[PDB]
Amino acid sequence: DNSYKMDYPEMGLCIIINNKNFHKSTGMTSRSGTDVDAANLRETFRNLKYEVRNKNDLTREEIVELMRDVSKEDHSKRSSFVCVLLSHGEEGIIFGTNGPVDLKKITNFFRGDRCRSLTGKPKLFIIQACRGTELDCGIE
Amino acid sequence: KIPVEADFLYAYSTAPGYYSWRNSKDGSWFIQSLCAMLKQYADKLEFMHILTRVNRKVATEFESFSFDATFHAKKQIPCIVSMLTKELYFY
Amino acid sequence: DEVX
Repeated sequence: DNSYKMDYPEMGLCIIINNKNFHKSTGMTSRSGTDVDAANLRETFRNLKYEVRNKNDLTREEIVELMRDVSKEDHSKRSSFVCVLLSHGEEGIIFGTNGPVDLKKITNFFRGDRCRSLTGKPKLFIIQACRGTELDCGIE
Repeated sequence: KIPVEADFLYAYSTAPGYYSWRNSKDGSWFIQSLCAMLKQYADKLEFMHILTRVNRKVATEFESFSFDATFHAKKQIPCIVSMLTKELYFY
Repeated sequence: DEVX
């Protein structure tokens, strides 16, 4: 056997965190078009038999809170876990509506000892956010 | 006994330290390319091969436009970080 | 086009 067992009762979860509107105090601009991404993703993963859950405009606390609760669920009848994060960000950090959350923190909720029901199962994190401020000038 | 960081896959929209492009009406370059490829190949290719297709799509078909010379005509290349232990197929 |  050299491929992940995908024959479990259900394909798995698919949490999509779509952040468009941020708090004035943060100084972060609205992410126009992100709804199209949230909508597109919802359909695709739906057609892949995943249990999609859309969460819009979550605060840094609500993000951790959600990830904490999702890890405490029973995934024994699930094949995988997909987590999509659409938001602003920097290297190792994604923005909640009121402040930054370091990826490492929410990622830990699913690593081995924390989420035993997903052990040996693929935990996929798809991330649409900036990772710095460099610009690629292309060539040819 | 396996590593605690094993079986993780981070599909980033852009390379380390770079900006990531999004379009006001079309959505983000990465996501729209991601979904396109999934629809067409989720039942033919292994995940890593699908993501590679996305890399090519985003890197080839997309280039930015702005009135600000600094942010004009810029490119993007997604980044795949895999710590998966096996191959992944959606069937 | 906008950045994230």
